Amino acid sequence: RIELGDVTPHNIKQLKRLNQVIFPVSYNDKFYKDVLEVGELAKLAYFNDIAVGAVCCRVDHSQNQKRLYIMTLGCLAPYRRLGIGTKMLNHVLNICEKDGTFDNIYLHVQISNESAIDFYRKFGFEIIETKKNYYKRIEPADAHVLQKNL
Amino acid sequence: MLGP
Ligand SMILES: CC(C)(COP(=O)(O)OP(=O)(O)OC[C@H]1O[C@@H](n2cnc3c(N)ncnc32)[C@H](O)[C@@H]1OP(=O)(O)O)[C@@H](O)C(=O)NCCC(=O)NCCS
Repeated sequence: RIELGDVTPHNIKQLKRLNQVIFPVSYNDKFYKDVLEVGELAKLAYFNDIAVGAVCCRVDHSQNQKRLYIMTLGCLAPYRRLGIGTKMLNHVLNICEKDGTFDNIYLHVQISNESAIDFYRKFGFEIIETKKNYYKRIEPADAHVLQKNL
Repeated sequence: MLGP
């Protein structure tokens, strides 16, 4: 019942709508312009042909490493615990497995996001750091950095 | 969740 699809100018508004509802932090027009330029690093998740989730990633060059950073990976609350998040994460893991040049995958979550910690830790991710005041106008502002070594 |  869950299918992933490409992010295009035809459905980019549906992606902005999902991110607005799922994530307390707002993203600028440049974030969404860049999402159309990353290819397989951005997908929509459909539950019975309804768009209910999305994943947006970018390549990062930090720590003298080639890393895949997950900017947003989310699902609408009533559709949670159905495997949508797993479908999106396995897609990113598969891309990295086939690419073979990424050293690690990493992301940021609020320290209060127990469901996100639980989800990522099931895939081999570890909390490698806790960054104080990472988020600016929301509480908690502190964020864990979750990373999976490849 | 990226913090922009
Ligand atoms: C984290 C998130 C994406 C998970 O999506 P999801 O579709 O519910 O995840 P899945 O259904 O694939 O869950 C897979 C496994 O992760 C773990 N998990 C996910 N949510 C959990 C929860 N709320 N409590 C305990 N474990 C959880 C479980 O092991 C689960 O397997 P199970 O359902 O067989 O027990 C979702 O909670 C969400 O959209 N959160 C809001 C945005 C966000 O915080 N994103 C994370 C930062 S990128």
